[PDB]
Amino acid sequence: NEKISYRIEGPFFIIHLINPDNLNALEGEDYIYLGELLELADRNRDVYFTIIQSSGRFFSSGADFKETSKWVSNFVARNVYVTDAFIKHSKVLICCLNGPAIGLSAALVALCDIVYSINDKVYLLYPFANLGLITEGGTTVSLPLKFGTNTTYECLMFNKPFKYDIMCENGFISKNFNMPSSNAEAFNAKVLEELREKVKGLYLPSCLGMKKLLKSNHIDAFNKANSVEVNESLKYWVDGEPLKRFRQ
Amino acid sequence: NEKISYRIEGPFFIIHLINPDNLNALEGEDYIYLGELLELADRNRDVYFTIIQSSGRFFSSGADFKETSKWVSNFVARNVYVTDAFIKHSKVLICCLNGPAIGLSAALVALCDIVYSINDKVYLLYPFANLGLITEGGTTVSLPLKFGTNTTYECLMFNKPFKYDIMCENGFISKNFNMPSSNAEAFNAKVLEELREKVKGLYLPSCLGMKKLLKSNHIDAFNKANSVEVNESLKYWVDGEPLKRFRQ
Amino acid sequence: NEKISYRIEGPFFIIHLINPDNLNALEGEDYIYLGELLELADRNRDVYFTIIQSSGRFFSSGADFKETSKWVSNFVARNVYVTDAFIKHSKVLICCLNGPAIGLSAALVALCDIVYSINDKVYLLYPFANLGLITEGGTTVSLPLKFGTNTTYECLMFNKPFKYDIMCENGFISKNFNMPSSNAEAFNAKVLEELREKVKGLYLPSCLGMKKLLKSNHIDAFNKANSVEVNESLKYWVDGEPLKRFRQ
Amino acid sequence: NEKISYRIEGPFFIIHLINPDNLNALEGEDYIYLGELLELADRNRDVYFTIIQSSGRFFSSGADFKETSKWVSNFVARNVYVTDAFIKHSKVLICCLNGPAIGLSAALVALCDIVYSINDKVYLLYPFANLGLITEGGTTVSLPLKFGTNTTYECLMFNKPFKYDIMCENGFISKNFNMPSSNAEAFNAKVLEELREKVKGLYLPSCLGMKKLLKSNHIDAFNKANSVEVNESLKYWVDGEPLKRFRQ
Amino acid sequence: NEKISYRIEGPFFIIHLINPDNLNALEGEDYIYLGELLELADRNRDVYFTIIQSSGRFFSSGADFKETSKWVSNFVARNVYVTDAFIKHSKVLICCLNGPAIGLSAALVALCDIVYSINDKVYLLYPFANLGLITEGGTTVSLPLKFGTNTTYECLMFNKPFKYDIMCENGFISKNFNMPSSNAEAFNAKVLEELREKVKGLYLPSCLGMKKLLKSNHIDAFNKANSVEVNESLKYWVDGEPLKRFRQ
Amino acid sequence: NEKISYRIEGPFFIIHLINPDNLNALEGEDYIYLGELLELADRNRDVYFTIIQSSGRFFSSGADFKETSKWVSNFVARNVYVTDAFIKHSKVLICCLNGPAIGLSAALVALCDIVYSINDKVYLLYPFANLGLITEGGTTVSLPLKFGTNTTYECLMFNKPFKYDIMCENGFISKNFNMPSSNAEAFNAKVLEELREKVKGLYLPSCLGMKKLLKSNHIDAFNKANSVEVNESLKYWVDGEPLKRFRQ
Repeated sequence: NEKISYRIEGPFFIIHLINPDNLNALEGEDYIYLGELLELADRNRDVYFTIIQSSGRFFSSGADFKETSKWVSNFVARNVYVTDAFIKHSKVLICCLNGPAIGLSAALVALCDIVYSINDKVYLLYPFANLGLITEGGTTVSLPLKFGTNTTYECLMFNKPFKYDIMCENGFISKNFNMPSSNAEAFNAKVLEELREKVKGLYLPSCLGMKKLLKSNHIDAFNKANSVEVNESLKYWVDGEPLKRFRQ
Repeated sequence: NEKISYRIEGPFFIIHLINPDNLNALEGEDYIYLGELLELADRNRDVYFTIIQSSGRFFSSGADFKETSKWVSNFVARNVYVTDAFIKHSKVLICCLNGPAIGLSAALVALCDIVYSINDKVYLLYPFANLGLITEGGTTVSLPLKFGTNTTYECLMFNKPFKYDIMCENGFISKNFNMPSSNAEAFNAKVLEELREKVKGLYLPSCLGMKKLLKSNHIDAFNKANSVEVNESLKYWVDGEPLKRFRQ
Repeated sequence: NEKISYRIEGPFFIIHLINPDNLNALEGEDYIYLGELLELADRNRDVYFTIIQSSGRFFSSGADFKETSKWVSNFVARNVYVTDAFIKHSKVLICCLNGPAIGLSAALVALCDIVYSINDKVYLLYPFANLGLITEGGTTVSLPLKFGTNTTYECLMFNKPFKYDIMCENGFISKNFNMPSSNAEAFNAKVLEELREKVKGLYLPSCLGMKKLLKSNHIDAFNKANSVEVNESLKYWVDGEPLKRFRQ
Repeated sequence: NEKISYRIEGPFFIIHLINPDNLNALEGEDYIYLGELLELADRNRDVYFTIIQSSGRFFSSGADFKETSKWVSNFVARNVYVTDAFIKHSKVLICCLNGPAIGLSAALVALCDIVYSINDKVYLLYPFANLGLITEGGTTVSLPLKFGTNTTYECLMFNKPFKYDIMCENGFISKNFNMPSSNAEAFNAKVLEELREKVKGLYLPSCLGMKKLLKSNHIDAFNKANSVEVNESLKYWVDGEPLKRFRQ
Repeated sequence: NEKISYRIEGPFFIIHLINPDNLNALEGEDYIYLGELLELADRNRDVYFTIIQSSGRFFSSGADFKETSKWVSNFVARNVYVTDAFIKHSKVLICCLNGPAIGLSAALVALCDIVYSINDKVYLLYPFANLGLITEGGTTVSLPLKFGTNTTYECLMFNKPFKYDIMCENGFISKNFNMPSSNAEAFNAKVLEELREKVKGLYLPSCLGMKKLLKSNHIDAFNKANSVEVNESLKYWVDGEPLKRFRQ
Repeated sequence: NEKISYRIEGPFFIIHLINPDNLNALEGEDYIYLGELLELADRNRDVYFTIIQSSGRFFSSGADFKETSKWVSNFVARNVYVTDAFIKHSKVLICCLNGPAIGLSAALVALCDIVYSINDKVYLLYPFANLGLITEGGTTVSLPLKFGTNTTYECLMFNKPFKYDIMCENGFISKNFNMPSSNAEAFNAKVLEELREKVKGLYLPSCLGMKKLLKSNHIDAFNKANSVEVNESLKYWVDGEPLKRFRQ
């Protein structure tokens, strides 16, 4: 994979989206590859934190679109697989949001444990109602969990973004670094610099043990949502609305 | 019914409380009639949104009070029936709060998916402790859900209002229109004007499909709360405190 | 017990931590004694509210540390017993936070129904990662419940405090009294003065009936967390990290 | 109460239905009194077993029937109260079935932990379909639990008895004493004689501790069934079929 | 449809498999049609019982088998749809087993409320292990429910039939009519004759109300099993074993 | 380990208790070793079935008994560990019961998927009430599951065996081989001979996939029971009754 790299640095397994010209739009194979990277981090006994970083002005613009058209099975299969990988990951997942995230990639940002923002222009957009689709990526559970049920209905029902002010009002962002959007590279490195200082002295297996207990609060709900989001969308695909709108 | 009207406008089924002289206080039969209206909206395949609007300076002052006194069975039966109608409604429920809401009618505002406020003087009051009663209308679940558990205890235990500032601090209000309280009529129409613009372009069945999945997060808890609130209150009624206080 | 007193005043059972020179650090026996006091309040049919108050500049600095070293069984047994007492208490629990609370005593502050703060310097610290331990005191559930899941991960994973600003942003504090930290005594009395005015007129059994229904939302999760936090920590103790760090 | 006596004998609290001329038919007040007896046994720290015994040829023929007709509230309230008493009882409940049991009293036989039969003519009958009613006494859960789901549908749907052969095929009866039906008195005493021999040597608190864990398998289902059976029947009563049939 | 007829007779909606030459083997469209018939019975306010009857010596031999081979999606979609129809049916489902039932059709026999057998040669066979498949039709839940967990493992793991003796030992069969296998027609009519006599006198809405409460014991488990059986099989199909074995 | 051997034969991982002179009584270390063997079988991708076989006239007489007396922690820790290993095992567990099994080893027989008996003299005994203890090994759930709730109370409350006739009446035994008790060796080999014939032709991964779905019916209940049995017993140990009785 050329759009995504990774490396390990002490207890940190770092994943980097490096396709800024295309606003880190991702195809099915990029979402599989992201899931396999989380599997590799999850099985590395030296890794304690899995940091997701991107590049350019967008974190990611979401799915990249270019009866063989039954090609929606590999689409649906790639969404489930990468969602399930984020849900079950046992290492502390940290998103460095260097700009907006849209669709599935915004769904994965909502599954990370901790989120840092480059500046106040970040936003998350879930345009399901505009694509003739329904919740995906576990957002049925993660959005009301992290932004509250009334705010989630306003955004999802009317295809409106979860903006910075909403994200701060809910504690979704742990720290805003207030850096220009023209340098994700420097924001990425300053998050890693603060992280290296904050882990000093700590017993790192305690982070994983607390995460394991923390995750048991909503883990069944998340696995259930992953399966019913997919079950429920099938008729939307059979009707064909998404296909038309996806041709746009 | 003379206190409540309704009409349909494209995908919007609009319900209007139109008894401003009495601060849209409602009797048992008005709460049944409200439940039947939601049933009619729920079965209309053209309706996607059910908008609740009122009139005057109050959204509603709550229940209107004027062994045949075993008249508390029709009271308890009307609360359950209208709560159950809000809980199971499948269309997007939107409250236009044109002023304060008290009691059962404040419980129903907390069951809507989205809430807009006329101005910063709105408040929700649940004076159960002052009437010798306990939670009703599903507020056992909806209040800690939408306002947080510590804030819910402060308000409920001490008969204190959930005011505007608390509502905004929790994202309970999606938009404050900042209009005078002397014209609910203009606020009602401006909410409908914004709604007509926000649905343009959207695939409306996607709104209902996301709501169906969203509602499965807490639907069992809500149905359970509706039944145990009623079970639990019966001894309060047998003791007779509410009867005395309701005579006041 | 010399470090903790109690008294009853109308419907209020008042518990007072009175060891300000040692920052109300508590040993195992002080945590048992606190649990027994809650049992006494819980069985007193005249008590409706259980108020916890402290003294000095700290609410409490947490556990006081001075194969008989299998002394961690009485440690683990005292944490479970006092957590279980806070979880199942049927009277309205109110914490008067006169300064910071750390560890188990910060876990118990998060189990109270209502919390008042002396001033904006209060904070809650859970330094599990720094002691080679994991969540305790039901904080697996109470922290994400009251502060949100992303904020809880930032604080717990990196041994960072839940400060005043975070507490207000989540409605954790019902009222800040903005008094100097040199007089907890006057803050304690002004909370009791406001409480005596707010209960006037109310039907006090309604407070307990609403609390009983309110508590059934998360009571199983809390009991489960109390048991799995303890189950899960045992290997941390068998490995011996906490023992070393506790020697510091 | 003249129809029911009780006594304590070592670890055994013995309850005896002593109205053989009327086939131990019970009224609402007899079912309350039975519930209060179980409360007395449950709070006696010397009792470990609660033995229910009757007299004559029937264990019990069920409910004794002789807008004040809203007399069905005390009916429904007495069924719930005595069912809830059997469900939550913490001592080992043992039924000595000296003949057939019908209706609510057959529902209570199905809530005992252990059942002995006088001879092969015993049967349990639940004639809900013949009275225009639905399951009661927790039989929604206890019948499929103890007799299997297909057999429960045959009996309940067609108002057919659960006979001895069905009871033995499911292990419902621990021992048949094969005594004439003209002497319940001797069967009652021989059950007590065997019981006194079987408890010898045993650690009696172990019986209660195993029962507490055993009961947590279905206790929520039983409490839920008690509440929804009652909720669901209300419309049957509002329609008036049972009233007519109960006049027969 | 030529392989399946139906008719209504008082409160009985009768469905009849009438393809004895082919041992009432069914294709996908026959399983859809069976589901639609149950929908028609379920919405008929005069029907209280839905009786399933067949013809000839077999009740049914199961699925009839004669990248377009992605034809397994319509296969999987037809199994889910007809299972879901049996699970949610609100009328009393009664199977008249006139001979053996194999596969999906044996799964549907295990979802009926009541089962009558023509004679002791009936058996149910679930040859999942022999087709490279896993449980289907809700048999993950219905088999351990109705035959016990150890017996279910013996049969399923080793592709062995649930025979008559096993069915009687578990109360799966309510009545064996002991008629020759050369006349299903007479057995069908004698079941209907007994049914007409057993409903006399009964309040038929009481049958449906008891079924509604009875079904809430395992309805979530059944819906869950229907969805995870399908989710889990997909990799068996991707591997291709079933395809090979289905070519046999 | 000298008391237990194992070997692999095609898809069968065979475990053999080979201490007939001591009636295959087991110590803590033998129960750990049994758990580790199940781990080895569980991770072997060639094994599909885990067969447990013993020797002599008893399958096993249970635990072998010969403040350091706080030796009950290693006792309790060994019971949990080996129970958890049986609960989570993913391969088909088959017990060859060559005679009676008592205590923990009888608890493990009740956790196997399939059980074969040498002859009609086998029995299972759980003498918790006679040792001043409570349910262990997951028997809180497995006994009512496999023998029914009333029969379980008779046996457990009165320290009476689950005998062959009770085992057959519940389908607990899939096949009785009716061989003398003086040759377990020949019974062991004839079970393996039948097993080798029954797996022929089958798709072996289908056995594991059906087991995975089958086990999700009660797996949470089993894990919960393992943890609360242990939590609940601790006070029995603190009181000291078991210690006294274990000295006997």
